[PDB]
Amino acid sequence: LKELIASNPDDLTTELKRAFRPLTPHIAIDGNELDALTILVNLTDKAKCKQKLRDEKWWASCINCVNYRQSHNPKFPDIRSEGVIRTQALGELPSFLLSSSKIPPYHWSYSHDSKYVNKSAFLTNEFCWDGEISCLGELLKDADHPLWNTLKKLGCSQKTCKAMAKQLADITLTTINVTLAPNYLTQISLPDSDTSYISLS
RNA sequence: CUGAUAACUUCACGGCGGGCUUGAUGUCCGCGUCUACCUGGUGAACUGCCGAGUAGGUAG
Repeated sequence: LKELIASNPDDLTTELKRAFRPLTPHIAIDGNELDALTILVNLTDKAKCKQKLRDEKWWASCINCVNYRQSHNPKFPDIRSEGVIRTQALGELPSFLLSSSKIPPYHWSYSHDSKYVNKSAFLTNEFCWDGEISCLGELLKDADHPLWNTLKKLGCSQKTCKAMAKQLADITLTTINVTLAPNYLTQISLPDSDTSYISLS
């Protein structure tokens, strides 16, 4: 919760880059808003000056990263492991069993390949607009949404590139897609009673 | 029916040079240890003989 206090203490550039990457406490983009959304649209290459990253087929590489957001990481710890898993805990746990039902689930991150790491900006970072701690890509998938005339603060995005952001991101955030063969996933089997056995990965 | 099933981290190596802990010093004064104590071998292994013999031998 260090939004403008951490914006200009005159340290260095990458204080913000350490602050959006989800291994840190969040910030809350409420007061100074257009100067922060010009950062995430400029975190793709590795303000308002290094443009032509706005209203092009840039969005074709920008839309492909929202499918791969990975609640759970199927590549841990072996590298070659294809899979997409995004589902919460499915139930509840008692008082003395620590798991990820006991902490809230808001640090999910792109894990597909090497090239699209920087181009997975602008829709996979989390910025706490006024209430909700929320991302940027699970918000711009509807029409009647604020901080979207601030997309028109930049006089570049025509309202036919708005017409794709209407209907591209429609139903995505519940899937599980792993195929057990041929794959490098681990799996075991355990008894559920003295009659059958349940496999689990 | 085990975060399941399989798995060689390896090769080479100079820590070295030099060096003054010193000067001075009063532990002293006094002092009652004492009283009382059963160790218990019955008669029991006795008497000659040779040799000058507190040595040596020898009898039943």
